[PDB]
Amino acid sequence: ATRFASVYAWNRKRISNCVADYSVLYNSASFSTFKCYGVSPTKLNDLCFTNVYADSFVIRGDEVRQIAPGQTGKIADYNYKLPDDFTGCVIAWNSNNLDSKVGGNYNYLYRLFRKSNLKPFERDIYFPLQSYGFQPTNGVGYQPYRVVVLSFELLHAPATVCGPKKSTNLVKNKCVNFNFNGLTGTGVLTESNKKFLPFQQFGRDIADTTDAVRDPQTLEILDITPCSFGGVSVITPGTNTSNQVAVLYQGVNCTEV
Amino acid sequence: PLQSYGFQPTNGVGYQPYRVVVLSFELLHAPATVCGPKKSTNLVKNKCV
Amino acid sequence: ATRFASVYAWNRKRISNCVADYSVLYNSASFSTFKCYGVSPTKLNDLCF
Amino acid sequence: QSVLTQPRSVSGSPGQSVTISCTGTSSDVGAYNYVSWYQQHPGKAPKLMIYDVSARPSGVPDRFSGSKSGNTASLTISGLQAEDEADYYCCSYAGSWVFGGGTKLTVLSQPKAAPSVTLFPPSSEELQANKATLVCLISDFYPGAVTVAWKADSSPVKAGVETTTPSKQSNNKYAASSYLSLTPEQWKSHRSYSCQVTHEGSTVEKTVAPT
Amino acid sequence: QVQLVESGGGVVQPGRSLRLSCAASGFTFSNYAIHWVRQAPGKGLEWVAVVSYDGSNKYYAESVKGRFTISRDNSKNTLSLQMISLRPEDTAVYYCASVADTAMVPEWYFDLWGRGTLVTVSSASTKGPSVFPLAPSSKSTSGGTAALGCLVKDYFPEPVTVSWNSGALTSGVHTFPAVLQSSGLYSLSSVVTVPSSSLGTQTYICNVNHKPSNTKVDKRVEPK
Ligand SMILES: *[C@@H]1O[C@H](CO)[C@@H](O)[C@H](O)[C@H]1NC(C)=O
Ligand SMILES: *[C@@H]1O[C@H](CO)[C@@H](O)[C@H](O)[C@H]1NC(C)=O
Ligand SMILES: *[C@@H]1O[C@H](CO)[C@@H](O)[C@H](O)[C@H]1NC(C)=O
Repeated sequence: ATRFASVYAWNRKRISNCVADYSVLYNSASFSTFKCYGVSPTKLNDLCFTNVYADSFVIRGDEVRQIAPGQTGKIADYNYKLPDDFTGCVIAWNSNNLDSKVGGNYNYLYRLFRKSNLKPFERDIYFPLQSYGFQPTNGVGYQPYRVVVLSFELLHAPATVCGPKKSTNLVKNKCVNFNFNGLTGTGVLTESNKKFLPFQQFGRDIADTTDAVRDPQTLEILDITPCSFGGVSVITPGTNTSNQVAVLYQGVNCTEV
Repeated sequence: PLQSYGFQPTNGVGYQPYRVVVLSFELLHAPATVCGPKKSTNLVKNKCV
Repeated sequence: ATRFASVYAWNRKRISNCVADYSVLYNSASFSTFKCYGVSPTKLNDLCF
Repeated sequence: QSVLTQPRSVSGSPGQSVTISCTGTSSDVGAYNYVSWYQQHPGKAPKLMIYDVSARPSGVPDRFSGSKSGNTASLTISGLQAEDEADYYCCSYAGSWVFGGGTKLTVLSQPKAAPSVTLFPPSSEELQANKATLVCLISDFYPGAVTVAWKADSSPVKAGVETTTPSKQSNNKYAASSYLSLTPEQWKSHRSYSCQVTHEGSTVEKTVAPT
Repeated sequence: QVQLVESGGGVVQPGRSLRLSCAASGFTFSNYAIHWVRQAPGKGLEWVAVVSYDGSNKYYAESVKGRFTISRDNSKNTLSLQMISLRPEDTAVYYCASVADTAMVPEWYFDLWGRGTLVTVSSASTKGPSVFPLAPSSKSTSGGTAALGCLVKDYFPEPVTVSWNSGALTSGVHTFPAVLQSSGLYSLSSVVTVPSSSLGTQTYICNVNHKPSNTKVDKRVEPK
């Protein structure tokens, strides 16, 4: 983009209903830092998401030490705040023709005075508002950097944001390795006798596992059963008689060995 | 064992000098005499506070 | 202070019998980093030493 | 467009104000706000004085000032000092860096001197050597700004022109020279050739004959 | 000290190649763009090229594309300018042009300059001058003042010393600095101002000496 928003007044671009491509943002070497908190930084492709908030502003370069969640600082307690249980990625890279320019860059402002601390994800709108002079034979962390915030929320909703992978035809009555919007797991799948409400996605048990999903492109509902297992037990006489054995499978019948 | 450093503002940031100060407190294990600008409030008895 | 101590012969000044005011020292911005260990820098105004 | 239009020289009294234009195009000047001004001492590198026409960088005195409307920038230097006497250059960057034509600021320190022009025909020994060089000589002029205009009986000739940039002579005025290289067949074809100079708007014309 | 030191200049022939460079000190060279801006002696300014730190984005001028190649090394804080197919209009003082740190000035403007080096693309060799007597016109306006001289033409290199009547003629002598034509040669002019009533008795000889070519031509200046 041509012009961004300030750390005083920032910009919130709500992003939904599109196919993401994080890898092209990952492999391109145009970034000073790439720190994904709560999610592994290369596993960005496989998990499918509900809502995306693109949050862009600019900052003093040493204050990328203070952009971390939980970390205190004059941007953290006054200007821009993350929760402690934040997940997502913050990406910052240098700006020496990008946001650095002459005229100062006094379009972008920072508030240094406030009489309290902040609520996370808040935009607040002596005189408390100032704008830096970007001069690096002082700090090269007194340079402005393009910082961006990719906040995520984990799956509890209709997921609509994920990457470039290709789906496949399903199957039934065979233990497979499934994947639904990022939910992995094993087991067997069958048709649902259970009627389903037209706003949910997930059947969860008492035992905190998933028994019922719906295909995110087909309104059929499937039941999840973990494919059968059992204890392995051996019947034998003593070794001082023979070496013939007897094999016993616990709690499952012989049609599946 | 003792050597000196040259500190010009021409050198890079890693070579500039940095004024550093350490405030080592000893926590209360004895009568305290050092703390912030607060004001006391008058005590009460026989009421949970 | 206009002239400081070298690290070889570093200065230990001692503080007692006074009311601290760290908040004005915190709330002002002149410091590259302000880190505290075993203690959080916002909380010092509460304790008493 | 290709070269930004500037005045070739601006003469001003010391302590006064001068205004130097930087005329470009809509794709060069009026597109963005990125116009610069560059002071270059002779024998040295250039030096930045103005960004983004309004303001100044660090170390630049407030005597330098700019104004832009439409497609013409205007550097304004109030209180002319003798250290401002150098070459001036304006540059714009919309997609590419396009410099200006060049402007020699002349800080006046002595009264105005009109150029004495003496035009010579090429010699007969050169005409036997199948060559011809017209010799137009400029001397004793201040401020240091002349433009040589050759003429063939009414008409301007621009090809084959070699002219010296004005350098100092002994009595603090400047000296110059301009050469017109032609063939002997073009020399004996027309009637008269003229070398016109232009010094602070004043024109001194000398005319020779092939006879 | 923020400092840029050019290298690679010299005197080359047309049709050949050359590689220039510039070393940086005093500033983080990996975070700001350096440029080449060329200036012919006594002429205006002309930008050449630009290189990015990843080595992908480069922009050239219209008289630059297809011949000149800029590259940089962010680790050694130097660069290179590979130049092939050199023509004599490329003869200019070449500046590596970047920006320092202290300024708010970005990299697309021009604050931090270099000292420059000279690149000469020319095929001219050590040539002796041709001394041609500029004949005066005292035969029609006699009685006042006539101007006579001799034309020095087609020599290389600098200098040529001109004396008048073996140094005895001093008053009115003003030898001019030379021109630089397209062929790479030089041409000066020396004209003495004489009284017009002295051309029928006094013979005026200019003594043209070219020391790197060992050329001493004594030419007489007679009226037509
Ligand atoms: C997505 O898949 C569904 C299958 O339920 C189909 O109806 C729809 O046309 C598909 N959209 C595409 C391929 O863009
Ligand atoms: C058990 O094994 C030993 C050695 O193999 C043998 O001597 C003994 O007779 C065995 N016991 C019986 C009851 O066969
Ligand atoms: C396994 O499940 C029950 C329990 O023994 C049995 O009646 C059934 O026939 C077995 N399944 C198959 C496919 O034979």
